[PDB]
Amino acid sequence: GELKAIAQELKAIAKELKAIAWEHK
Amino acid sequence: GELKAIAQELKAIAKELKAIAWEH
Amino acid sequence: GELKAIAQELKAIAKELKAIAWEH
Amino acid sequence: GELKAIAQELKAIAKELKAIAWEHK
Repeated sequence: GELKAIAQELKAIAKELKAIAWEHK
Repeated sequence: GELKAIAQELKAIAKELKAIAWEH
Repeated sequence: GELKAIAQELKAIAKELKAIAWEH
Repeated sequence: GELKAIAQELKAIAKELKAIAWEHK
């Protein structure tokens, strides 16, 4: 449970970092 | 640039944590 | 702003993973 | 071992995100 939830959270963070990278372009 | 590399690393880490979760 | 909030979250996650590592 | 190494890596990532946040200021 916990490690799968953390894994999903890291993917959510990764998606947001790509959004910020684009905003930064 | 670096933010997209960090994002790719975090996706790779997510994959590894799912594997560890099953072990556990 | 958001990058510093994400950094704080990642430090919190790091703390939790250390706890899980001991369990396992 | 592995989860402690990942934890250290997430702290390393967090430090770099703060560096990028500052560069963005």
